[PDB]
Amino acid sequence: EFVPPPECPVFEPSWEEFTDPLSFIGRIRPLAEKTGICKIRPPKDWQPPFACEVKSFRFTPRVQRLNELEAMRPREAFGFEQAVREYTLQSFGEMADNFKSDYFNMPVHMVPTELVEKEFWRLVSSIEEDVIVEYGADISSKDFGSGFPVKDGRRKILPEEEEYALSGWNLNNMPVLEQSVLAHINKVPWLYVGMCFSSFCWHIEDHWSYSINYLHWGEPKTWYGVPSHAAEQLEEVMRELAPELFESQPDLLHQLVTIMNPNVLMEHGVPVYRTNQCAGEFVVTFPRAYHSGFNQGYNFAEAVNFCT
Ligand SMILES: O=C(O)c1ccnc2cc([C@@H](OCC3CCC(F)(F)CC3)c3ccccc3Cl)[nH]c12
Ligand SMILES: [Mn+2]
Repeated sequence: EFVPPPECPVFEPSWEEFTDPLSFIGRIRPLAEKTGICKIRPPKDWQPPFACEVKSFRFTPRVQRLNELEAMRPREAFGFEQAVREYTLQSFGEMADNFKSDYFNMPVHMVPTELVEKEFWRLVSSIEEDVIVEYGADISSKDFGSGFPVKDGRRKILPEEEEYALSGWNLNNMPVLEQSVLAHINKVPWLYVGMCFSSFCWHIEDHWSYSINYLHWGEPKTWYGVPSHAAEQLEEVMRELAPELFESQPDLLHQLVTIMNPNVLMEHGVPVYRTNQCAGEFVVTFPRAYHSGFNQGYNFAEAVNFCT
């Protein structure tokens, strides 16, 4: 069965340390950059309201066949394996909980995180079982608003919520402009509505950028991370073991479909760290830190790349 990687570092900054995100990330860097990813729990009283326009929030999630790589005799009428469905936030969550509770035959919050993890990686490599889920991924915060309150005049902000619209940990307030000469001669957060087994495969950010990720609410998001000093070793393991049909593809295109069990990387000398990102917690990925993961259940996340 799947062997869980060691836990990545978790930081619980004081109110004084929480005053500056870039300053705090710079101070934890000597440890966190050696693990690729880290988790940051804000102070207990720091609780931002959910500011998405929930009434009109509608989306068509992408279909994810967990064993699509392992399944590579073509199936009859391949390409039409799933009917397309549009959801609201409510109807997607009702579908999400029904799937997980039917799959494990128990209430969604009673399923151990270790069990969903072991089942996810078994299904990914299983040919005898075709599990298909949906992921509301890469939803632009410009469509229905950010999960954080923002002072843009498009939605009401209560006085007790103004501190969160101005907070440096509001992902809409992270610095995103990279310095360059072209910037003298010449990005918003993305949203992720997850369900059980919805996943994102191994990748690094464009320009080897940092990324910060916040889980607004819902069941945990399980992460795996690799430190940047082992980036070449992971890419070598990919070249050796990933499907040879995709071997010559550029990294940007390869990264779309590169799922790999973390135990395979660990067996080949790649250090891997895990964490369960719970509601209200941050996850920071450092430059060129390969990361991947899946969702334990119905949740809502927001992510953006930032510059230092
Ligand atoms: O789902 C999450 O919580 C989550 C957390 C952290 N990182 C990611 C990345 C993604 C998606 O990739 C978006 C692009 C953006 C442009 C890029 F940065 F150049 C590459 C990645 C994706 C990647 C493969 C398979 C499914 C999905 Cl949805 N989801 C993430
Ligand atoms: Mn990412």
